[PDB]
Amino acid sequence: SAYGSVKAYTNFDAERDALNIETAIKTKGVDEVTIVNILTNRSNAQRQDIAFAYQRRTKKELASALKSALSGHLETVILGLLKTPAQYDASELKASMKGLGTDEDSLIEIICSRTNQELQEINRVYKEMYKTDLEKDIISDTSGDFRKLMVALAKGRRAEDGSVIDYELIDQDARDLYDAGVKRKGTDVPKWISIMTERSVPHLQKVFDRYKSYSPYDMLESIRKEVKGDLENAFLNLVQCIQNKPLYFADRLYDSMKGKGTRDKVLIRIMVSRSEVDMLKIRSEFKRKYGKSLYYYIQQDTKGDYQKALLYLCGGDD
Ligand SMILES: [Ca+2]
Ligand SMILES: [Ca+2]
Repeated sequence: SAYGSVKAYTNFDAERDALNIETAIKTKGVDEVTIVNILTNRSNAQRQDIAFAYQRRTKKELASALKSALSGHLETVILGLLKTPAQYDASELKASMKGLGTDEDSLIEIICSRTNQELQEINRVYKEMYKTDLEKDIISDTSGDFRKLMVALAKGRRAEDGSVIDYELIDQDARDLYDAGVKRKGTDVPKWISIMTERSVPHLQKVFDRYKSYSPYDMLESIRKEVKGDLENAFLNLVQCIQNKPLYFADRLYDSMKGKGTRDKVLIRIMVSRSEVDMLKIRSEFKRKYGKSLYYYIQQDTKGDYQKALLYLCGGDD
């Protein structure tokens, strides 16, 4: 993707990077800025190479030494940046299901936003890591139609974005979602789940637009009237991700910062997991909607080497 904010380092020397990181870790009080300076400016692939080189000579896992050396929010950023995308998501997903007190917000964010390709690797990696399938763990922590929705999405088997646009199916899908929701008493949720999980994203974009032709309310408002709870939250997030994924993340970023304090879990995860996907488009949507940059809000809400790390993931003012 040409829309990430963290690009590969041109002058990449994987051994110099490991050596310098060890020097920085060992020194008194820890040289965080150097640790940050390197990793936030190396691609994930490049951090894998820094990782391999570093273990080849310290006897230690880079992640372990860093988990030791660093603390607080900055620890969370750095250890998340070290994992591959597939591994980072698998572990956030596992933490969302943690205990009985489920973090529906995080589960929803990831499952709703990840592509077929990403979920192929996410499902794979989750098994090797936790010795259970992702689907099994989702079934265990969620129920009702919320579970059905979450499970179907996690299979990552959306139709691929075809060559031919199927306008007949776009129109029928729009009526079907009308007929299953605002037209009828209550809701036919499995029609919603089927349509919204199986069709290509470019297709559903056109469906939700054509849906405005049949329904007094757009899809987002229709969801709000038809359902509630996790199910409603899931659908709302999903329709946002389909319509404008970058805006979706921009809005979640705004939300994590707009009020008192910071929702650091959401902020850190968005900045880490989207840095090499669409952070540029996220930054662009953010600035357009909110009049000020992402960079600026991060700066107001966070401090220290934590703040510097995040700003580097952001990659520019505006
Ligand atoms: Ca209804
Ligand atoms: Ca704030």
